[PDB]
Amino acid sequence: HHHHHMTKLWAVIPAAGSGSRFSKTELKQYQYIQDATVIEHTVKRLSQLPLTGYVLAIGKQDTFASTLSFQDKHKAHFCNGGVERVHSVLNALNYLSQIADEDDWVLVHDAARPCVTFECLNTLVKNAIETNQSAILAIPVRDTLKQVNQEQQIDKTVSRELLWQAQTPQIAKIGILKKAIETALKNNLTITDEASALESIGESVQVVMGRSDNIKITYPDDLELARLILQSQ
Amino acid sequence: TKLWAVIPAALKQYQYIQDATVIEHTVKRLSQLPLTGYVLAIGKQDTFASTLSFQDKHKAHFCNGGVERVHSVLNALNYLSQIADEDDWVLVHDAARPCVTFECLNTLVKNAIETNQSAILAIPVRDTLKQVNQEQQIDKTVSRELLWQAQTPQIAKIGILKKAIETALKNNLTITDEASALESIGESVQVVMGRSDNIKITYPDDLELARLILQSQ
Repeated sequence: HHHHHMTKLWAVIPAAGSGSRFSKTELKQYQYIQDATVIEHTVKRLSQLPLTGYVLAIGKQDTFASTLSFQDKHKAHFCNGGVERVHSVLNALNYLSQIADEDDWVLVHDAARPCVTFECLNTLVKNAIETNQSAILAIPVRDTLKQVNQEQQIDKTVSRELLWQAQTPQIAKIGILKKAIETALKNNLTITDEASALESIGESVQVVMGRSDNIKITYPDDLELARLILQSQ
Repeated sequence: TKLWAVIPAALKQYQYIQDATVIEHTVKRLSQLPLTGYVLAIGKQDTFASTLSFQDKHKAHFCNGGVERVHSVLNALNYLSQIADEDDWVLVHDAARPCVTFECLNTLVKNAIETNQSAILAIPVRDTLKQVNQEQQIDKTVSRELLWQAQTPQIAKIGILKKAIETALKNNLTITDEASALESIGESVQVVMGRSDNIKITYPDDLELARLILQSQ
């Protein structure tokens, strides 16, 4: 039986790569916004949900994350990440499988998205739990899409009809998502987000409207903009 | 060679970001270029655009907009054709993109002049794309390979872009942006790196985000 009244929520924050403290480029999730790292902000935001626990899948050489003063640290778990994000997610799901029920829900969320709103989190969770189906935050594509060649010239316009930009969190039941990722990897599929793995095994995934301000800190000015967004929230 | 701007404006553009409307912010940002003039294509019943204090008013022009954005642009190009040379450059820019940076504008203009060819600001697609049905269920993931999100300005010579739009419309070709009209007549269009924060204000909450972007810059 997979449809239950009693529900538990878990969060997973996946990293990619070794996370060595001696790399020349700083990881965006460990840059500071005021007095805490981006990932501390992200954990604090997700912790506004009724989480039973959260799992950070961190690089094998990352000795930094476990030392941080996370919100609700008593709910914090740490496991080994993988080469790619999907591998880190699978590791965390294998970890969760031994401390949680397969029919518990897990929210997989980008470490570098600290500005996702509590309202959006609530709607996503509410939607998934009620429909008993997986869901993601996403927003419609608003820009005209162009296919561009190696010489930076436009080849042609590409239709944007019915296209959405996926955001995170992406929420699904632990056992279902773990099986989706295992199967997709075993079929040598290219997996980008959890939804793409669920889609590969015929699981329905519902889109819940995200926000433009649910930015993934990537570019140089994104740190400051995220600071301003968090301050406005 | 002179530089002109066209803003199809026929509404989020009359929404406020602090003490000015979105379109005023956009005009002020574009006005940092050495423009000879800029043209706002407005609705025939629009008396509001006349109650705005636009940066560099002496260079402001107003013409009738059209049904669709491409018609507003074509109208503005026909207007510009009577005050400018056909080989002058025109930047067509969304009224609802007030956060485009001066650096990006300068790079776009420079690229166009050096290559002697049309160009647009654009950024690579970084998010995973989903095809979504009317019931908000995902159908499938769509490859983002070689895909860029077109932004504005989109820059071309007045005569060439006018002809392109004119050719596409007499031939019933689907047109979206200026790049798509130039595509219809085989003109090459180069992409110039834009910015993720060159947002096109679409939803009410985008006004707040645009406010913060302008401040974050």
